[PDB]
Amino acid sequence: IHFGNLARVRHIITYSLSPFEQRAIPNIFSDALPNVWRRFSSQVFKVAPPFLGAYLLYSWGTQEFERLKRKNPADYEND
Amino acid sequence: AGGISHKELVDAARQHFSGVSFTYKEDAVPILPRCRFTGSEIRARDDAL
Repeated sequence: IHFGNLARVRHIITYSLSPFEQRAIPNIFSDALPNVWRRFSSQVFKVAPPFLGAYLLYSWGTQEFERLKRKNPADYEND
Repeated sequence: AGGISHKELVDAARQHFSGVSFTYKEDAVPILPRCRFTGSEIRARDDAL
């Protein structure tokens, strides 16, 4: 059991329609996509940053490592 | 309905239910615009009931 002992709720009316009287994926453009953007927008700056900051560290350390393999002529201008 | 003569009744009507119609539109029983049914729900919650 679990439905009916949940919480004290008063004065709230809700209206909904049978799934067959409405659209499965309504307002894809006018409503849908805009919010998809809204949301993307909202987070982009909390998420992306540290990810990009890692990418650098990756690229840097990754190449710096390669650089340590190549030879430095300044070791042989001595013979 | 009861102990009444259709006659004596139909007459009383003729007498107090006069006002005859001139045009045809007065004899026109207007048809009503259809009401559309919709599978849905309304929930009025009050746990205090």
